[PDB]
Amino acid sequence: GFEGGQMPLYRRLPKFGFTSRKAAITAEIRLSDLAKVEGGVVDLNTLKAANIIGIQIEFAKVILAGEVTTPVTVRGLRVTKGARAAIEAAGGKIEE
Amino acid sequence: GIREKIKLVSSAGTGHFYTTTKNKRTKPEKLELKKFDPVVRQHVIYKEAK
Amino acid sequence: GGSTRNGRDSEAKRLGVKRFGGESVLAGSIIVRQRGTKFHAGANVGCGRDHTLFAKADGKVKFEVKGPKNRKFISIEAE
Amino acid sequence: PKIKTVRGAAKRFKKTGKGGFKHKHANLRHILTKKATKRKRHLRPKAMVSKGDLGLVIACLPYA
RNA sequence: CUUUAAUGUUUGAUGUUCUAACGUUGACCCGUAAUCCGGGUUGCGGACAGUGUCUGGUGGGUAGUUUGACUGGGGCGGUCUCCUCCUAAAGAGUAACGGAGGAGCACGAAGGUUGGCUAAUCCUGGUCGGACAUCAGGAGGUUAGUGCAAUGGCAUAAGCCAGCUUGACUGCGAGCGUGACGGCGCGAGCAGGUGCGAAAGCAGGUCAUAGUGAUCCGGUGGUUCUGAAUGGAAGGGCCAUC
RNA sequence: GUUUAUUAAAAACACAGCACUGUGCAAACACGAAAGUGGACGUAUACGGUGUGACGCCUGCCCGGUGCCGGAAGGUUAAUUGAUGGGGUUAGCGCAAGCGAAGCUCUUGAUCGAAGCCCCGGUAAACGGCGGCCGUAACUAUAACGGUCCUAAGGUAGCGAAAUUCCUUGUCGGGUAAGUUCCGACCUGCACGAAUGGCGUAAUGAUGGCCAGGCUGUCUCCACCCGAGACUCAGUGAAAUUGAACUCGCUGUGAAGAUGCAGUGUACCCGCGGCAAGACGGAAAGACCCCGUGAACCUUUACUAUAGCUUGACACUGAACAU
RNA sequence: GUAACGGGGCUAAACCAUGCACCGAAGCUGCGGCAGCGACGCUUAUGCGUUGUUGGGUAGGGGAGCGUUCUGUAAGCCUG
RNA sequence: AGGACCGAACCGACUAAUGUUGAAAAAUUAGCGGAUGACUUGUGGCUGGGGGUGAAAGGCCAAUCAAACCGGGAGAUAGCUGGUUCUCCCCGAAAGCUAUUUAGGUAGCGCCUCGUGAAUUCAUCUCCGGGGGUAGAGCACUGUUUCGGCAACAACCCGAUGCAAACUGCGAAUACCGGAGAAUGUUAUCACGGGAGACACACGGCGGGUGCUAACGUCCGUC
RNA sequence: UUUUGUAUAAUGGGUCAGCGACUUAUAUUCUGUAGCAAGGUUAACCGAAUAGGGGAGCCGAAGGGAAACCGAGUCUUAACU
RNA sequence: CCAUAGGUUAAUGAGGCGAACCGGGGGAACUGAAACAUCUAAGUACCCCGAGGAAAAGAAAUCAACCGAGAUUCCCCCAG
Ligand SMILES: [Mg+2]
Ligand SMILES: [Mg+2]
Ligand SMILES: [Mg+2]
Ligand SMILES: [Mg+2]
Ligand SMILES: [Mg+2]
Ligand SMILES: [Mg+2]
Ligand SMILES: [Mg+2]
Ligand SMILES: [Mg+2]
Ligand SMILES: [Mg+2]
Ligand SMILES: [Mg+2]
Ligand SMILES: [Mg+2]
Ligand SMILES: [Mg+2]
Ligand SMILES: [Mg+2]
Ligand SMILES: [Mg+2]
Ligand SMILES: [Mg+2]
Ligand SMILES: [Mg+2]
Ligand SMILES: [Mg+2]
Ligand SMILES: [Mg+2]
Ligand SMILES: [Mg+2]
Ligand SMILES: [Mg+2]
Ligand SMILES: [Mg+2]
Ligand SMILES: [Mg+2]
Ligand SMILES: [Mg+2]
Ligand SMILES: [Mg+2]
Ligand SMILES: [Mg+2]
Ligand SMILES: [Mg+2]
Ligand SMILES: [Mg+2]
Ligand SMILES: [Mg+2]
Ligand SMILES: [Mg+2]
Ligand SMILES: [Mg+2]
Ligand SMILES: [Mg+2]
Ligand SMILES: [Mg+2]
Ligand SMILES: [Mg+2]
Ligand SMILES: [Mg+2]
Ligand SMILES: [Mg+2]
Ligand SMILES: [Mg+2]
Ligand SMILES: [Mg+2]
Ligand SMILES: [Mg+2]
Ligand SMILES: [Mg+2]
Ligand SMILES: [Mg+2]
Ligand SMILES: [Mg+2]
Ligand SMILES: [Mg+2]
Repeated sequence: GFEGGQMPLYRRLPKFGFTSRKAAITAEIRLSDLAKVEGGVVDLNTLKAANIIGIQIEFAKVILAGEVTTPVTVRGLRVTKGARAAIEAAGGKIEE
Repeated sequence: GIREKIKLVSSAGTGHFYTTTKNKRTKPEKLELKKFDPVVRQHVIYKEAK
Repeated sequence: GGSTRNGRDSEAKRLGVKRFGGESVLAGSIIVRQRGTKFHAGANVGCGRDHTLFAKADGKVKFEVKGPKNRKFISIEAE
Repeated sequence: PKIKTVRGAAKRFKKTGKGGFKHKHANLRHILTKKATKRKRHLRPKAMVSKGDLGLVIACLPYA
């Protein structure tokens, strides 16, 4: 960071802070998943046991990854309006 | 200097306001002139000005 | 002793001599502190506060001399 | 030992879609009345590191 | 109940007296045929002194340090940021303890628009009006004026007068210029609402270029962004600002 | 008398004498976290601190500033106590807006508050200070003398070209053939002056300066001689230094002062005794000078702290009374 | 110490114009050789001959190697 | 009697020479001062390092003293100085700008190297399109300057003559910017990324400031 | 060696032989290289110890916003630009 | 007066030494911050006391989050 003696870049520039303190416990599931959520019903949890979330997580989305195929029904979770399609498009259902 | 800073407040309930300077040493009359109030997104009468 | 000091860079000059690519609004001439040194004419005008010869619509630059009493005058025809 | 991150820098920068970081513009928190709104308006948003100092940024944030 | 009391009672401010903590480097007794120390007695002093914690003063007695750089060696003197001209070899840009000046502001109008105007100076002729006021003509032509330096500019005036006004508006911004960077500058056009004008249209402060201080730490207003079991709240973020 | 053991013996320190100041004794004070101890088995004719430094004649004016001493009425002020108002929460109130008690909390600080400082007086053998323009004269003059403006007040006695005078070898007198030194004067004291003492002073001094008689090889100008080295032989046997040497002069050249480059002059090979002009000779990573956001110790009204001294509050700390 | 052509010495061995010849370097050419890149015979991974071209170098960057001690291959190989 | 007098021992140390790889890490020789006193000396004791002791020089405290010696923290820190070891091949700088309690240090940019991308990118010449106010020149302007002409000593004005970095009613070469074209140039160009070093330059030519159009002077531009 | 520049009268070395200075641990990023691939890889520990087991966990395939949040979009804004 | 204080005797036990590790009392500066006070170095070095084969710690007035975990200690993660 030192550059002679002048106010370092990480000095002259302001500091915009504030950390979610929540997004840390909010995962992001992808369409590439589910087909590995051990059978159907993508329970709020399960994914954890499926080793792809985190024992700490409390919230998560489905998002569009580009997969689904097998008819799966997410339970106790959220999902984009673009993912809540391919999901049902493959014979899936949403909990909410 | 002698030019104090002024805070033109909106007549609307909105806490929006403008900022500028004035020479109260000769212009005791409280300045008003009407400007744009972003909050209400409509022009109005701004006040407060030594 | 008093003698010293001086302004900084302050470029100001022709940055778009004659015909050029003349984008949406290059500069063509930022020779501030003027109006007659370079006059706003043709498709180009603007002439911002700092007497900077704007330059509108894309095209080539002309660099002419018209109207009573010399008067440089700049503009940007199509290319 | 694990490299220590320059906390100060990790509070003014943030890696973007890629190598970039994008920071916070200066001159927007002090003496603002005598400043052109057009100026400050063009200061509220964020901006990537000038690439010239990018090298430095990518040193104080080893774990960026 | 409301003023001033009287006793009562409390509780502070002094100030006296007391003994019983506490002091005694007075006297005596025992441990002890010890100047120590401890116990006892007596005298003196006495809630003082003194000590602990807290606190105002004092404090080179002691301690840790600071006490700039440029510089025709150093020092002395001067300088340090910003604007203008020359140096600068007709693009930009260039050095010296090179040659010359200025800025740290000013304006609610000295901003905006619409409408209108145009000087300095000399000659001549005119009450008091003379070197130099006001008036009439003629010559003259940006030699005037420009809020403040200098350069460039200005008559379509930016120079001058008046009416009406608040565009010295909010959100954005094609595209450029200029910086190592932080950053600084120019900007047509778009959206919302203004104003001035019959209208085209002009206005996002002043003719332009000086009139300035990054970050941090905080203060104020706004916001249902966040808020450590939950609901709030403190605090934090974001926007405006000191 | 004392002193820098190892470049300073002095005009320096000390001294008896003088003065100021503190100290009532469990003294002041000093060593010590304390116990304790020195001061002193002393007690104001005593002890400590400070300055001056026998003795003689003396020791002027200034208290504005800083320090110290006394006052302490009034202004300002610590901790302490915590009035008072404000906020968060919530029982209840209410379709809702908001309002909200009590409690708990967060904040606010009335009020009580000593020394200190400000303020009043003193104090110079306390730290210290002792005039500027220049006022009015034998041609001009010149302005020591001293008007006027302002000081806290403007240097008294004595001394003065001095251990103090820059101009400076001031000017005059003395001494000398000739004296920037010396002695005696003048006063124009750059910039003496009265216990950070003034002017003197017999005696004293390995003390500074000047002069004279004696005396001389100090010198004119060196000569001879007696001894210890040097020289020779025999025995023992160092040193610093040292890139390598086939290690000349000159004139020029050159990182700017050449044994080594250019030109040229000169020169058979090697010792011994002598001398020091050069090898920028040897010795010590220059001590002067600058630089390093180096070090140390010292100073102070630099900054920040702190022992010590001192203030008040609460505690150990109780009983009454008067107001 | 000649010391203001390097010296000798020069009346032209000075100077001017003109012209030819010659000496002169690590420059250019010739002959042989080496390495990087492009090219051809090619061949036809590869790789070499013919050729165009490049090869001064401090700080410094890039790329190839030599040798040393010790481990495995070593109950091998070499060795009185 | 006496910090009295002369002078050995004893104590001390003013002068000179010699010594200075000494006889000696302070002495020898010849002189010198005190010598009944604040004198001198033997033995043992007591004060310990920011501390002691000091008739005060910062002197002495074991050949050490503006803070002893020994061991430790400890490989303190050293933007400074020195030193850095085998071979061959390729490329090849900088000594600048801007910040900097910065100026003999650093950092971004610039210049070197290496990798990866990409275009007729880039260069020279030709031609085409540009703005220019330098050289020069000139004197309307801004100043400066003469010589003549109409001013109870002279400006203004007029004609004739000059001067100018901060004068311009003129004005090159030329540099620079852009467009088109051929040839040549192992891409010379631009971008991103790994490694840099370098920010003391020196001389000569040309244009200049400064200096004396002095300096192997100094400060720039450029080769 | 240091310098713009040294035969330099600037530094260092009398000579020889031996020794004498870019290392190591961890972390992070690149380049080469091998493995595997939208997957790669385990840590401690167990151990029938260089196996095998253990996938706690770390990195990557999703980003934008200060965040709630949304999501191949997302912020900015009243603006669906 | 009592009674204590004190005195004598006897029986027990301590005393001192020692490498580290361990608990406790006390506690630097160089250094880094490109200066330097806060801060750092670091509760390190060092001094002192005590203990064991280990010490220390330890069976929630712990944590979690409306599901639950269940003393202490050591390792890997979490995470620079
Ligand atoms: Mg997992
Ligand atoms: Mg000190
Ligand atoms: Mg220190
Ligand atoms: Mg300096
Ligand atoms: Mg130019
Ligand atoms: Mg008239
Ligand atoms: Mg202006
Ligand atoms: Mg004597
Ligand atoms: Mg001595
Ligand atoms: Mg002596
Ligand atoms: Mg004295
Ligand atoms: Mg007196
Ligand atoms: Mg004589
Ligand atoms: Mg005399
Ligand atoms: Mg005196
Ligand atoms: Mg005296
Ligand atoms: Mg002999
Ligand atoms: Mg012999
Ligand atoms: Mg010579
Ligand atoms: Mg000799
Ligand atoms: Mg020498
Ligand atoms: Mg040296
Ligand atoms: Mg030939
Ligand atoms: Mg040849
Ligand atoms: Mg080479
Ligand atoms: Mg005697
Ligand atoms: Mg005697
Ligand atoms: Mg003895
Ligand atoms: Mg000694
Ligand atoms: Mg250490
Ligand atoms: Mg060391
Ligand atoms: Mg600074
Ligand atoms: Mg000219
Ligand atoms: Mg040019
Ligand atoms: Mg530099
Ligand atoms: Mg330089
Ligand atoms: Mg230069
Ligand atoms: Mg030079
Ligand atoms: Mg030199
Ligand atoms: Mg040498
Ligand atoms: Mg060797
Ligand atoms: Mg430091």
